[PDB]
Amino acid sequence: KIIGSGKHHDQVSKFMKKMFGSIESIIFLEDFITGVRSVEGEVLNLNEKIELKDSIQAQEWLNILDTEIKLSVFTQFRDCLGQLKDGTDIEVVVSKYIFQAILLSAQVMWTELVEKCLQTNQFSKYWKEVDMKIKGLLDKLNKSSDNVKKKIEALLVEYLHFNNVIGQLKNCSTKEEARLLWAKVQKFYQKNDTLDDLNSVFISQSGYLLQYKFEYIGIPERLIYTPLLLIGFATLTDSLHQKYGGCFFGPAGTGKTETVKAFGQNLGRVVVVFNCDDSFDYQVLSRLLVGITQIGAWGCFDEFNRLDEKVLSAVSANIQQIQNGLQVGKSHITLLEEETPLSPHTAVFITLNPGYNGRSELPENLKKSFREFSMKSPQSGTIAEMILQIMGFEDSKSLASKIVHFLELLSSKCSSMNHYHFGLRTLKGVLRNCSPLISEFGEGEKTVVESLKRVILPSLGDTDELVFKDELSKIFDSAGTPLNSKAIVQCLKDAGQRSGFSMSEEFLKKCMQFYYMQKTQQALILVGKAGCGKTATWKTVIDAMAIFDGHANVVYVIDTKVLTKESLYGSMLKATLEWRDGLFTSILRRVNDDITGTFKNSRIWVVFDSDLDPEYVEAMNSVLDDNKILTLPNGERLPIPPNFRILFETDNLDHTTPATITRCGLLWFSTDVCSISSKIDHLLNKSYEALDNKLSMFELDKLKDLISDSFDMASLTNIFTCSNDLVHILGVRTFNKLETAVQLAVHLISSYRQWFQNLDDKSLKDVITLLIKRSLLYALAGDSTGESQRAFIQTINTYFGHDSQELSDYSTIVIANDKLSFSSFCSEIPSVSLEAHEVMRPDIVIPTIDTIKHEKIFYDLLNSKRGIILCGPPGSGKTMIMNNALRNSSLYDVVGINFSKDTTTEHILS
Amino acid sequence: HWFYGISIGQFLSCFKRVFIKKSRETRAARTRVDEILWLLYQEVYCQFSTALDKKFKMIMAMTMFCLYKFDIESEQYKEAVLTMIGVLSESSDGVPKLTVDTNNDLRYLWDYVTTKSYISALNWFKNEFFVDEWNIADVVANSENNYFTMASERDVDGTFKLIELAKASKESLKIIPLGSIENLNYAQEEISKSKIEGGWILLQNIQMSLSWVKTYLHKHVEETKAAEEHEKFKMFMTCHLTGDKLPAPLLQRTDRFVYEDIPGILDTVKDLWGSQFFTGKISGVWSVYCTFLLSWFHALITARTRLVPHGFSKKYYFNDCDFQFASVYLENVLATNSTNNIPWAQVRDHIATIVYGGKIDEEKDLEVVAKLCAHVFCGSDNLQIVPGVRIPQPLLQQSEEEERARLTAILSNTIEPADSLSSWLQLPRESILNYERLQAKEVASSTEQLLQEM
Ligand SMILES: Nc1ncnc2c1ncn2[C@@H]1O[C@H](COP(=O)(O)OP(=O)(O)OP(=O)(O)O)[C@@H](O)[C@H]1O
Ligand SMILES: Nc1ncnc2c1ncn2[C@@H]1O[C@H](COP(=O)(O)OP(=O)(O)O)[C@@H](O)[C@H]1O
Ligand SMILES: [Mg+2]
Repeated sequence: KIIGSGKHHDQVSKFMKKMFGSIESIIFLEDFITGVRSVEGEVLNLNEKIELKDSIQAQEWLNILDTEIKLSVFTQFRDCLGQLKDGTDIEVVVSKYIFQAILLSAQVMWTELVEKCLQTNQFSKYWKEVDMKIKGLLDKLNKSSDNVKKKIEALLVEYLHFNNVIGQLKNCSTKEEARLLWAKVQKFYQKNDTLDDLNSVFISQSGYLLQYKFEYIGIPERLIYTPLLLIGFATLTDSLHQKYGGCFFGPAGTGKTETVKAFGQNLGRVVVVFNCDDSFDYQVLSRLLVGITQIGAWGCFDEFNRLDEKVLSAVSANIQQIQNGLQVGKSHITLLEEETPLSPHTAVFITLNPGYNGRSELPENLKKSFREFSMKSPQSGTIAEMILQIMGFEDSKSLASKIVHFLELLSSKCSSMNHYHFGLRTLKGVLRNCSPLISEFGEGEKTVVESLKRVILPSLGDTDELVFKDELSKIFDSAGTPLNSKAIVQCLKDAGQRSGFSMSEEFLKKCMQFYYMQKTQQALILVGKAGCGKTATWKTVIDAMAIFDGHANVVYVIDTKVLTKESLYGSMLKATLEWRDGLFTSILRRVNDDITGTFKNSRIWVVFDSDLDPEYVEAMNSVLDDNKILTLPNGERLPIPPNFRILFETDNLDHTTPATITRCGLLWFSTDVCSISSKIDHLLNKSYEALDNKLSMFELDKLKDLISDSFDMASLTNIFTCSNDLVHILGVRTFNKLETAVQLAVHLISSYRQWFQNLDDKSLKDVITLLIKRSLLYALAGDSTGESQRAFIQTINTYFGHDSQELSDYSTIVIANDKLSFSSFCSEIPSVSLEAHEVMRPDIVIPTIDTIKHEKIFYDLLNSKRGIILCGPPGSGKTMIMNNALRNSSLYDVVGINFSKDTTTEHILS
Repeated sequence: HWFYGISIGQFLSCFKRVFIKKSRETRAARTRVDEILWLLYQEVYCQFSTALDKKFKMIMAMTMFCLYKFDIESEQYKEAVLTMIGVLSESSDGVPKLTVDTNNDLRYLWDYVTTKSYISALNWFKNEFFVDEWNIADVVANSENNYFTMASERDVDGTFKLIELAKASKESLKIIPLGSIENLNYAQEEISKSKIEGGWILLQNIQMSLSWVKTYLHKHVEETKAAEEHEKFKMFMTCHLTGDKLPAPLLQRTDRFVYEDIPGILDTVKDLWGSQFFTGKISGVWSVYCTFLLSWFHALITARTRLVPHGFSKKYYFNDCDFQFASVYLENVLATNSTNNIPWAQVRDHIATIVYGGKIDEEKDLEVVAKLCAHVFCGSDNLQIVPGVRIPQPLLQQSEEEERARLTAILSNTIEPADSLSSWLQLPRESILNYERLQAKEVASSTEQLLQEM
C-alpha cells in the first residue's frame, strides 16, 4: 500500500504509528512536511522542511525524515537546555518545547547543579529552589489545556524525583553515604567538546555509561520514581554494559514491561514490545526481530513465559543468535535463513510471568546470555508519599505515613475476610478517589479521611465498622463531616417513600454509601446474601439522583451467567468472517453511536444482576482499569462515556479475583436493610396498589384497614422466631418467606370480595384472620414434614388472639351462593368409584384429605401469581397433584419440561 | 526420575557378569546358590548405583541390604532392622528387639543411630556390601559401549574429571560445546569425522540443544550401530538432572551415570583463584586483592547454596556469570575511584543486591546475601573471612606479583576443618544436624515405602 502510495504520500501516516511506535501522524504542508504528531497529541516541528516531489519514492523521504525527527528533537533539547541554564521559568519554557526535550534539559541541568551542590554539601538552597519549581508547576497544572496537562504531569513526576533525591542527599550524614546514594541515582551528562551532536548526551549510573539516542518518544505515561524502580534501572544497565540481555521475572502486575519502557524512555528510545500468547504468529515475530536487529531498537518480549513449545524454541534460538552476535561484536548475523547486518545498539529484554507451576525461568540456551532479576511490588510508604506530593497535599510525608500505618493497623485488627484487601492497590484506590474530592474540600487531612470513609468503610463488615471508626479517630487527629447532606437525604427519602420502601437508619446508610461511591467510581459491586436489598438500594439511589439532578436514567439489567460469552460480549463467525455484536457491545454502541435519544443528559446503568466469575470479567478488565475502553477480540474498541456505569449485583466473591475487587467500588451488605415489620408493610402496600385498579374506594379502605389491624408484629414476632425452630426442607430464611405470606394472604382476602358487602363485621374479621393464619402457615411452615405443620398450627393458634376463629389442619372457607354466612368447614372425605379400564391413565387420582389439601394450597399459590416449588421424595405425588389441580381448571395449560444433569437454557425455549 | 530408567537387557548383562567375573573368592556362603545370590547383589549395586545420585545411592544400598537380610538372617534380625528403619524415619519411634551377643553389627548401627550420626548410619549399609563403588574410570573402561551421559546438578560440572581421565586414557578428549547453529554444525562435522578418527568427543550441555538432539543426535545414535565397527571412539554427553527431560530411547541406548562430587570451600577458593590469573592481570594490586575477596565470597555463597532450607530457603544456582559480572564491577569501581578503600560501602550494596541478589525473590535470602557481603567486604587492615584465616591488606610499594604469591601462600597454609559448614559458614551446627536428620528421614521413608511394595 505504501509502495502504491508514492504519489499522494498521505497514506503513510496511517502506518506511521506501526513503523515508528510513538508518532501517530505526519503533519503536512501544501507540498512540504511541516512536522509530526504523536499518539498523545503533540506537534514536533522539523527545523528543515522536507520537499516531496511526485517522483520521489516513499522509502527515500521516509529515510530522510527518520533522521530529521531525531535532529529536531536534539535541536529542541539544545535550545531548551540553554534557556533553562539562562534561568528561564520552567513555566515559560513548557509552552515552547516538546516534553522529551524539556525533560532531558531539566535532567541534565539538575545533574549539573547537584554535582556542584554535592561538592559543596549545601543542599538546602537547591532543595528549596526545586520545591518552588514544583509548586509553580503544580499551580500551572490547574490552568493547563488538554495537551499541556499531560506534559505538566510528567514534568511533575520527574521533578518530584529530583526533589526526593536532593532531600535524601541532604539527610545523608557523611559524604561517603551521599556519594553512595548518588551512584545509584541515574545521572545525566553531556559532552560540550564533541562532534556528532546526537551522541553528546549520555547517562551514568553505577559508573556505567549509556548513550542517549534522540528518538522521539512523545508524552508517555511516566512511572513514579521509587527506590525499587532505580534498582531495576541499575540491573538493566548492568546487564547492558556487558552486552547481556535483560530479563525480569516476578508476579503479574509489578510493571516489568512498564519498567523496561520507562528505562527506554529515559534513554530516549521507544521500546518495541512483542506481546506473547496472543495467538502471535512466529513469522511476523521473525520479521520484527530482523527489523530490530537492523534498526538498533530495544525489543521487549512481554509475558514471554507463555508460548507454544516449538514457537518458544524457535524464538529462543533467534534471540540467542542475536545475543551471541551482540556479545562477540560480529556483524551480519544469520537468521531467517538470511545474513543480515546487526547494529551494535540492539538489545533484547524479556519479562516472565509466574505460571501454574509457580516460578517460570528462561530456556536453557538463554540462561547463559540473560541476567535475570526479580521484580517486587514497591514499598507502600514511598510511593504513597510520592502520590500525595503529586497532588497539592501539605505534610505529604506525615499523611502518607499515617495512611500506611492505618492500613496496616486495619489489616492487623479487622476480622479476616475474603474481600478484605489492604495492600498497595487499596492505597492507590484511596488516593484516586481522593483526587476528585479536592474540588469540594481542600488538600488537608480531612480529604484523606473522607476518601477513606468512602472507599474502605462500605466494604467493611458490621463488626469491623466500629474498629474502622475508632482507629480513624485515634490515628487521624481530625474527623471530618460530609457535605451535600440535606438535599440528597430528602430526595432519597422522597424516592423511597414513593416506592413504599422504609427509610430506616440502615437502608439510608447503605443508600448514602452507594451514592457517594458512585459519585466517583465507575464499576460498582454490591455483595450480600439473597434478600438484603441490593436491588432496592441501587434502584432507590437511581431514582433519588434522577429526581435531584434531573438527568434521565437508562437501566439494562443483564444476567451474566445465563448468557454465554459469545452472547454477552460478541460472537465471530470464523468460517464466514462476520463479527456479531452480542448484548453488552450492542447497548454500548447504542450509547456511543446514537445521539437522537436522551443519551448525553442521561446516566446509563448496566446492572449485571448475577454471580460474577473471573472468565466473564476478564473480557472487560480493560473497562475496569483506567483505560475505560472495551477491547473486543475483533472489531472496534469501544469507549465508555462517563455516564456509562457498570454495577455488579451478587451475593459472594469466593471466585472473584483480588484485582477486580480492588478496581471496583465494593459495597458489602452485612445485614438486612429493613426489619420484618417494614418488609411486611412494603409488600402490603404493593399488593394494595395492585388491588386498587379493580376495586371500589370505601370497600378497599375498609378491607385494607382490617388487613392491617388484623395482625400486629407483637404476636407475629413470636411466630417468626418459632418458625426457625421447625426443620425446613430446602431451607429459606423467613425474611424471604414474608413475600409469599403477604401475597397469599392478600390474594385470599381479595378472592372473596363479593361475600364481604353483606357480611357482619365480626364474621368479616374472623374470615380475614383465618385466611391470614392459613397464608402464614403455608408460607412459613409450608415446607415442613406435615406433623411439624400441625405443631406450627398449634403455635399459630397460640400466639394470635384467643377470640379469632381457630385454624385447624383442614379449616377452609366454603361459600354457598344460597347462604350469606362464611360457613367454614373441614374434613370432607369425598368418595369415588372407577371402572376397570380406567385403572391407569395419566390423569386418574384417588382423592384423599392430603390430596385435596395439597391441591387447594397449590391452586391458591398459583392464583397468587407466584412460582411454586414442590419438594418431596420420588413417587410422593408432586406431578400427580399438580396435574389434578390443573386438569380440573380451564384456565391453565401445563408444559412439562424434565430437567436432567444438564439441560441448557435453549431446551426451555424449545 | 527421568534419568534412572533401567532395562531388562542391562540387568541381564549385569547378571551375566556375576558368573563371568573370577575376581576373588568371596565369603564362604555354604551352598553355591547363596554365593551366586550375594554376587548378584554386589554386581547390581556396583553397576547400577553409578546411574543414581547420592540420595538414591543410599536408598538403593539400604533397600537391597534389607532385601538380602530378610532372607539370609533370622526374624530377630528382620524385625530389629524394620524397627530400626522406623527409628531412623521420624514417622515412628521405639526400641528394637536387640538380642545381645547375637547381632553385633546391628549393635554398632544402634550406637551410630543413638549418637545421632545419620550420615554414618546410612553409610553403614554401603559398607556392608564390602565393594568399592565404581568411579568413572571403572565405568568407562569396563562397559563395552561408546556412549555415556554425565548427569549432575547445575552446581558442579565434571568436565575437568573427564578431561583428566581421557588425558590419562589413550588420547585427546575433545570438548564440543553446543549453542548457536554454528556450534550445531561444528558439532555434527566433529562427530562425523571423530567416529572415523576415533578421538573421544564430549558434548557439553546437551539440554539447551534439546530440539536438535530430538532430531539429529537421537536417530543418529540409534542408527550408527556400525560406530562400534568404526574406530574405538567414545562419545560423551553432559546433562543436568534438574534440566529438561531427554528422550527415553536415546538415554536407554547410551550408558548413564551421575557425577556427585562437591568440592570443599577451600578447594573452590583455590580453583577460582588459580583460574583468575590464567587469563592475565587487568589492573593493579587492589584489583588483585578484590578479586581474591570476590573468589572467597563466591565460594562461600556457592557452598551455602547447597544446604536447604537451612542457609537459603531455596536453591539458587550461582554460576560463573555472577562472578564475571561482580569482577567487572570491581574493576570498574577500582578504576574510576582511587587507590583508597572508601567505596567498600558501595561494593557491597551493588554485589549484594544487583549481581548476586537479582535472582533472589525472598527477603530472608536477600538478608543472607547482604550479611555475607557485609562480612566479606567490610575490613580494616585485617580480615577474618573464616575463623582460621586472616587476610592482610596490600603493601605500600604495591608489588602485584608478590601480592598474588602471598595470597596463594595464605590459601595453601590453611586447611579446612571437618566442621567447616558450621564454622566457615555462619549457620550453627544444630542447623546442620537438623538438615542431616531431614535427609536421613527422607531416605528411611522412601526405603520403607519401597519395602511395603516389595
Ligand atoms: N427499605 C425497605 N423497606 C421495606 N422493605 C424493603 C426495603 N428494602 C427492601 N425491602 C424488601 O426486600 C426485598 C429485597 O429485594 P431485592 O431485589 O432488593 O433483594 P436482593 O437482596 O438484592 O436480592 P436478589 O439477589 O434476589 O436480587 C424487596 O423486594 C422488598 O420487598
Ligand atoms: N391419592 C392417590 N391416588 C392415586 N395414586 C396415587 C395417590 N398417591 C400416590 N399415588 C401414586 O404415586 C405415584 C406418584 O407419581 P408421580 O406424580 O409421577 O411422582 P412425582 O410427583 O414424585 O413425580 C403415582 O404413580 C400414583 O399412582
Ligand atoms: Mg436484587
